[PDB]
Amino acid sequence: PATALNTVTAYGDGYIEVNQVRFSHAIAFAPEGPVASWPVQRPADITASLLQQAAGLAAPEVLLVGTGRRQHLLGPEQVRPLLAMGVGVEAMDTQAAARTYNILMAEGRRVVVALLPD
Repeated sequence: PATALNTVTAYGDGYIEVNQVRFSHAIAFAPEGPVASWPVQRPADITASLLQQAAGLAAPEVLLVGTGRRQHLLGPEQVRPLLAMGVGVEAMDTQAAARTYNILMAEGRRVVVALLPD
């Protein structure tokens, strides 16, 4: 029916609050579904394999990637498979990723977000 959507509630130094619950480990999620844990810890150990599993939960317009405190450029070997699927990815510091997610979500776009906290 009218399923409630996942919403980034607050952002903090060292945490993202989703649906009023704090997370201090990396997570990934779409508007619908659970807020899943994402096996990453440094923008350095981010792999296309990891990006696809995050996006792999529901085909999505954009995969937002929060690389933590500051933006971290993702390379061709990270991002190509996804484009190979017409999925566009955007890396940016985490507080912006979270905030950009709420927006893309509010205007009803098919969006997934992956975030490394702190």
